[PDB]
Amino acid sequence: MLVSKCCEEVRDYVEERSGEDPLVKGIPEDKNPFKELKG
Amino acid sequence: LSQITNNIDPVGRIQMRTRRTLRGHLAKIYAMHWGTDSRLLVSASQDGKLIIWDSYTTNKVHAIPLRSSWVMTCAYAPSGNYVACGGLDNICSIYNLKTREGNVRVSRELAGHTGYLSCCRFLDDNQIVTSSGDTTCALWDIETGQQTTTFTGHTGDVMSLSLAPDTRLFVSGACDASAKLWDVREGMCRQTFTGHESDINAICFFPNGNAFATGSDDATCRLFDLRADQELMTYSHDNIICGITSVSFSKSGRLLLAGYDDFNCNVWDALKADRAGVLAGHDNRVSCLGVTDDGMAVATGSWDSFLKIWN
Amino acid sequence: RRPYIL
Amino acid sequence: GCTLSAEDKAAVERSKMIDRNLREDGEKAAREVKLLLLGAGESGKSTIVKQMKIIEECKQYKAVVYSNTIQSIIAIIRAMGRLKIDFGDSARADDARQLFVLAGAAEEGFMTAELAGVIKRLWKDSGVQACFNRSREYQLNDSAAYYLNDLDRIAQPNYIPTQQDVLRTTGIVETHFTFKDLHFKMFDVGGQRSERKKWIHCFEGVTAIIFCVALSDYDLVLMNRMHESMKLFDSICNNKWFTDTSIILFLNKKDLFEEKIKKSPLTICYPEYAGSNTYEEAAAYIQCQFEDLNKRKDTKEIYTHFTCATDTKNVQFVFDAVTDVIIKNNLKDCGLF
Amino acid sequence: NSDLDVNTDIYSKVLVTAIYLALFVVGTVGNSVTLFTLARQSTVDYYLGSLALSDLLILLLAMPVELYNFIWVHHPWAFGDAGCRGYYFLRDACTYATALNVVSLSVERYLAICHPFKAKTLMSRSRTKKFISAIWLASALLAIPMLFTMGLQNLSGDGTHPGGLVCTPIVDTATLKVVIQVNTFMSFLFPMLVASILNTVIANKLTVMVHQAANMTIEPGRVQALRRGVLVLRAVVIAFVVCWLPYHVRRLMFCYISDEQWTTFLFDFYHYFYMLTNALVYVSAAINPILYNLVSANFRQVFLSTLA
Repeated sequence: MLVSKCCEEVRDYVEERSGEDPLVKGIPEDKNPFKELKG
Repeated sequence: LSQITNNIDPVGRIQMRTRRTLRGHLAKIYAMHWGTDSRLLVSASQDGKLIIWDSYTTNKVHAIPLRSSWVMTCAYAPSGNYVACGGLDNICSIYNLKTREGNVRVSRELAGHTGYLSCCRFLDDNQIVTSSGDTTCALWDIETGQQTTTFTGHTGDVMSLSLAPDTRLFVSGACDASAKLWDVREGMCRQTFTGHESDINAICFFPNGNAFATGSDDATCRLFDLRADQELMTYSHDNIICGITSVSFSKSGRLLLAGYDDFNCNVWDALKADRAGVLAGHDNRVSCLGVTDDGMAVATGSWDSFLKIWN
Repeated sequence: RRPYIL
Repeated sequence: GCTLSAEDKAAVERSKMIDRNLREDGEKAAREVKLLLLGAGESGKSTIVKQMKIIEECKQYKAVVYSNTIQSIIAIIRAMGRLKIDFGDSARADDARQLFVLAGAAEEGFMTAELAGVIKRLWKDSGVQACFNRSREYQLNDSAAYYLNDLDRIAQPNYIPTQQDVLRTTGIVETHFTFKDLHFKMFDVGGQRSERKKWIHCFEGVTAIIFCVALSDYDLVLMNRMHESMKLFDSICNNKWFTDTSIILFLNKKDLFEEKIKKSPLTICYPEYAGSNTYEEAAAYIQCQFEDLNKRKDTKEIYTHFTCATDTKNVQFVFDAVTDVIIKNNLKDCGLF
Repeated sequence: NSDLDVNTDIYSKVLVTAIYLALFVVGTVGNSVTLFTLARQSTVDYYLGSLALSDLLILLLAMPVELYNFIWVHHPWAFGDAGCRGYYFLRDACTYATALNVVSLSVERYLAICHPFKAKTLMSRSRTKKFISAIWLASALLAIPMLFTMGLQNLSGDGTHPGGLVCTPIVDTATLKVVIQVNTFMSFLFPMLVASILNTVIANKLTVMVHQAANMTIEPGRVQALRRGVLVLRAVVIAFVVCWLPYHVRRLMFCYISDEQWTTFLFDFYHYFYMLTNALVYVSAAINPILYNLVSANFRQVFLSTLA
């Protein structure tokens, strides 16, 4: 059922969401909850 | 898909460090599900325990002693009130986190099955879908104890299951190499997907809820579309031949995390079908991995009894 | 006569 | 060290007490000896389990007992509306309502004097009993009568569930028997039927597989059943996970087999054999036909026994085999051998 | 200005060079083939590889310099100041590596048999590689005192001859005595204790299991490996005592006698005994692969099949 349109939908969905994604953009390590803060 | 989606610039090399490490288990871990608050995660293993960790402080907020040690799956309800677990005992036992007593107890034992339970997912606090060992899937209602809608129609036994984000429907995979898109409300299958050589071991929805990837014993992840009713992409690479035990997407969908039996997890660019990164933490089969709904952390459990949390 | 050997 | 005002320290103390409970139960499991049972055609799987098992936890089930009891009586009451059965005494209608009010407001199974009274009166009512006796027409817990008849005991404030209460609350069957001061777990895995290629890897780390064959199934047909048992034994012994784990082979129903070999020959089962129609030679030929199938012999070793519904010298041979496999695993784990 | 040279019989010197070369070739071949075999449960493999590695390093480092610089040229240091410091640093780091490896292997076997859960939790390949790296770092830290104590000194007739220079502890006798006696104290009396008692209780467990093996209905030809395990256990303990006792008795002898008791006869006896003690430590470092070889006659087959 028009697989090109559907994979283009997957593409535009992810490229819409790629920027605010905290793993492909990455972390600034100060907004990271997984800074360790231990000794 | 790679001929279309190659104009987008690549993600670059992904380097992630083990931001936490959740020790305590004495066997192979088989499952892990985040919470919808993205802080608690449950993780079950063959030593009779499932343990509700706090991912930030590495604290064990709970540890539930199970009646039969053989446990293939677990799920964490989106309220945070319930957990579930089932294995070779054919019983998807259900535990109540938020009790007045504060002691987790088996609210009900869901039974009436002639096979091991491959997977459980929570719809609501009163609806739970499972994936059995008699080649069928089901949907239980916990308050009655009766299975509401039994899903019959596979020939080889079913191996995974993945609810959609809006939980109106779900996808289950089996040894037929046929992923089927069931429907919760009506009660019949809608679409059947072939395209794998052998058995499929891992299914995860794309975050929009309009697609899903599928990890198999054929060293091939294959992302399918539900509307277009056919295979869309074949995430596979040469020099690797081992099986896949778990898959999960990122929050945006840009990177999919595949769990191989070369003892380490690989990170696939979901658009160019490139191995974008290697997560080389574990020293045995990576049996389960999962990404937070907030998209910040990725925890991965394995048969060396170590949950690592990468970021 | 001490040996330095060690 | 931040402690976040006394609660992070108590969270870490909770985590450490959970670690303590983990290490105690993990020691109990790591000292525990796990044994696999296999065999498709019935091959003494019963006989061996009856010969094996012949030689605070309850409190955890309290609210399950309550839950099951509440579910049972609700099932009956609801069915009365569907089957159009009236209460014996119209006054029970108020009690039926109260049942739903009390179950409706609670978090999980529970029992109070008030609830016990409501359920007791409902259960003694003649309409409720008439519906109960039509239970085949709806879905009702098998243990409904068991709990409802014992309600008075179960409703006592200091109620502690008995073993039978717990048993009253169809796959693998675990028997956790002990012998010669050492505990044994026996996994009757042949109850559930599915693809063995997708769950046998749960069973790596089993100390010893106890494979069972009936001798007398040499001539029956579905294709010989004995050839099916040899292919099943082949598929398990040469498996990629059980490379180190040895096999305790049993040969069951030997006296039947003696009768069946004194009447019928053995060439019909295996063509290329021309030995004697004697007991010891035919038993040696079947044993050598099974133990030739291991493609590896430097790693593991099959331990064969002849048994039936006699010979009580069984569990000592089981523990001799378990000791030899555990000693060879320990030697291998040491830098010796 | 040539003195302190000890005039020994040349046939005894040739005869201990031949022993040293035999232990050299045997230890190098054995340790090379064991590391290649272990390289081609995992924790006892890395433990045996670390002990064999430490023995190969003690041979290839210590053997040819000690050979050339005590047997042939008996007085001058061939290797300079950092040569002395590095020689005693390596040598004593390898001594602590060997002693702590045999400690860890004996605790691992005692753990592996008498506490199987506690040995499951204490053993992981991540933890074992971290632990062996830790023990090599600790052997280097405990060998730092053989850096700062030791050095060059000129003990010629006037202290100015370029050939009167020796390689010696440059510190006084009390500090020397305390450093060397705490080395011999912890590095030997603690491994003799753990090896003796642990391996004794393992041998008790194995002899009870042998008496319970004489389960003859279950038994194939596999009571040989239990007697061989008793023999290899006892070979480990006896070889460690007999090979690392005379070396530290020699160093004790150097430790206590303040030269008022030394004569010419004890001088000569000390030099010949030094030769014999380095013979025994190389016998240890070469007879590890032997008594791990000969007991595991299938792993032995693996050795000789890879060699052929």
